[PDB]
Amino acid sequence: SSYSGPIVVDPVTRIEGHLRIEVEVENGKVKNAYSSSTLFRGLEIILKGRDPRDAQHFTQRTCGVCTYTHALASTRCVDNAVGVHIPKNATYIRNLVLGAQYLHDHIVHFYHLHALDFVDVTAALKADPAKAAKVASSISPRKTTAADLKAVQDKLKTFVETGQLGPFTNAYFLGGHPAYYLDPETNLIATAHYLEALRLQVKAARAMAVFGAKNPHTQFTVVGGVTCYDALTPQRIAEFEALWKETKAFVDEVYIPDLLVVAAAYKDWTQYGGTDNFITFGEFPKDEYDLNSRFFKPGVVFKRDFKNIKPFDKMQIEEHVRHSWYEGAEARHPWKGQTQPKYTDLHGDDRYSWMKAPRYMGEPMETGPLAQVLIAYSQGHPKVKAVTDAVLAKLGVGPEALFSTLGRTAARGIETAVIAEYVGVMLQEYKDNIAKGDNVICAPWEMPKQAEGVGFVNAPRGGLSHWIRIEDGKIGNFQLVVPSTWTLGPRCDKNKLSPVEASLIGTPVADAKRPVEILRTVHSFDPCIACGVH
Amino acid sequence: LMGPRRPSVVYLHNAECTGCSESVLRAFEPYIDTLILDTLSLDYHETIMAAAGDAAEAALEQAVNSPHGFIAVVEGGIPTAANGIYGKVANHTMLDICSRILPKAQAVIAYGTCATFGGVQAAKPNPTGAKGVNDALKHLGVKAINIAGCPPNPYNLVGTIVYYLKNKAAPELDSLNRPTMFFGQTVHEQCPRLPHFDAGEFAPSFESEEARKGWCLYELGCKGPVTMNNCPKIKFNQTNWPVDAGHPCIGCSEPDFWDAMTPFYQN
Ligand code: SF4
Ligand code: SF4
Ligand code: F3S
Ligand SMILES: [Mg+2]
Repeated sequence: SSYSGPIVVDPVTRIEGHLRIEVEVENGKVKNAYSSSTLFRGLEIILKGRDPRDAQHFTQRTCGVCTYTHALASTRCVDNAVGVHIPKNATYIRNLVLGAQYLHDHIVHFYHLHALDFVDVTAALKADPAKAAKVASSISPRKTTAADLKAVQDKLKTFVETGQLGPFTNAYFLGGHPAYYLDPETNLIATAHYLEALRLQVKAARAMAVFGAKNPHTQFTVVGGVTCYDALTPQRIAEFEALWKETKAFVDEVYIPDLLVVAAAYKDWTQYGGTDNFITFGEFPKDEYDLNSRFFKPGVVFKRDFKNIKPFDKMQIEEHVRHSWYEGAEARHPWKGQTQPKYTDLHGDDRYSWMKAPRYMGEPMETGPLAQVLIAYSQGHPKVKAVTDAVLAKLGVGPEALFSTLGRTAARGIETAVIAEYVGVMLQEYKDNIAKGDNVICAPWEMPKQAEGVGFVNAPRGGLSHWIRIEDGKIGNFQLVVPSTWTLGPRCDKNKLSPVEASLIGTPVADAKRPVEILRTVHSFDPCIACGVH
Repeated sequence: LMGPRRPSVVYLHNAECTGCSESVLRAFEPYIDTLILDTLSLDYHETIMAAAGDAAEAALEQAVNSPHGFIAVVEGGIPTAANGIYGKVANHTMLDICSRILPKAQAVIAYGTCATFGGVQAAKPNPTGAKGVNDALKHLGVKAINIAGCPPNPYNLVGTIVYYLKNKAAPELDSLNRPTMFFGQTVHEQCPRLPHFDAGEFAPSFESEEARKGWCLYELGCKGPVTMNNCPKIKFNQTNWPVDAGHPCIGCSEPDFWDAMTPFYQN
């Protein structure tokens, strides 16, 4: 019957970076999977011996999709190593730029990276724009008319009839595909909003540059605080606030209703792509030295036991290399990390990736929006509970539906909505603090000759940590352990499949030549391979 | 993917962080939807293209072999150590991919300091033997237009493409092969803090009242005086740039800046 044999997807497109996915399929279902990351840069090697103040400028270039996040993690790391307690306003400004990063990032992910796995853009040409407008207006308080959507259709028609399909060339949906379910009108609404999102994300990114100089790769953080005295002014705050408000409207009125209409149409995707274990570091601190002061709290869950959330112990992280292209087989805590590349080619000596394999108490952990949302929900976070319950009820599913590719995709939207609202709270607190006469944004500090430090960021893809050993006032060791490393790194020396590998078992594949189902699950984790490998 | 009326662009990703791709998405007047629907035909781009795997490889082959010709835009350095093994796409080294495709382009633009000059993975000790495109491919006669920065201003990419399509040739280039229309001035000579520099009015620390008042950042490491870019003129995202955010320039449009400009907080 169905397909039996290997499938390779190399390149996996609509991700950051260079990923090769290999699977074994038996009778039309995946039975085995390998996550192979195929670029190494070696930023940890390059950092050795340098000034710790320089680390954030190099590590920000780990990734320009999750731009800022690594600058923030390195600055938190060196802040921590030096023992500086940055001023309240630096925490607010850093937190506000990070909330703006999440909104930009998740909006681009859903439309520009994920949605072509679920949207047949060419079928949009056959839609009835008056019917589509009615549908769009029923799911959102924003009113959409037939002419609005016809404009999009006319534009797409001209594009397609030129024969130059550009980014849609050889799309898996061309010609039709049995795993693509949407009707023409829903394809047209999603395609209209894909196009709208291309311009909206310009504003979402601009919000970061208001305080943060520029996007991509911000330039406003220093050890001890931030540099942007202009961020105190009513004019810059107003500019930020207007971009945030417009971005939040898009989240609330365009992205989440689209997410829900697509999830409703693909409710069979509650049955694939689940994982067992979850880790999250918390984000948006009131106190830079207390993770439990964060709006989202850290936590660890094994085997979906959310009634027994475990504290996060940073000493229980080790990064494995037995199935990676590094010397030897010894796992290391990142304050004793090693980055010693040794290539053996695909599956040479059972090694198949440039990512290390982080394990927590020896277990493979999913991180990212589904970890953040489920753990916060289970901690009683009222905003996360309110919108995940509303999402579950709209979709007519129980909470077990969350342990899936569809649930992960939905969690990315839930956290976007919750963060978009929380940015307004942070913004008000920042305004209030300035109004009390606190205009301080940077604190003085001194470089120790010897120190250890760690910085924790819950980035749009999950728990990020940067770890420094300072020796003679220089970088003795600098290790990045990044969310995609957790999620998409390979097997460990106990041969445990990583979250992405395990999640792929059981994926149906209708057409091995166009294996969109594999992309749906892989993309649901929002992979970043420059992040994962560095 | 292409043929007819819009010029074909093949966008390659080597050893890169995807910050240069993101910078193009920030394109303003024209925006990226106008660029992809009206101005150009974006025929290969791993970050946003629909096809993956063999289907993506087939799209790349059909664009590069088009009798209509294509323009290559290249992001990222080429790792050359160990015969190119540190970077592969579709199980081909990036060195091999670029060696085969870039000599077929009608024009090549190296976009971002990694593609132009080798960039962050080329910083000491350069474990992957990363090189800029023209260094890596000198022997094949490739001469890419270099649009530097980490990432560059996307104004500079669109400006160069538009120029190229109009005039059927590269604009005037400097000795680093960068367009003089964007890279002809130091960011310092354009900086609003230059009167403080002239007056010897330097911030001694980021927490200082001098920094609050906008004094010059040279003592805190600013590389504006040795960096060519149009940052103070064009700004980024239509609203800001590093020293207006209070932070020194780190020299990010210059070759080897990771090693030449460090420590970033000293001059
Ligand atoms: S030039 Fe900078 S922003 Fe562009 S790919 Fe290289 S590291 Fe990333
Ligand atoms: S802040 Fe930098 S670019 Fe501006 S005047 Fe001073 S040295 Fe020059
Ligand atoms: S760091 Fe780069 S972005 Fe401009 S201000 Fe300096 S050349
Ligand atoms: Mg690492």
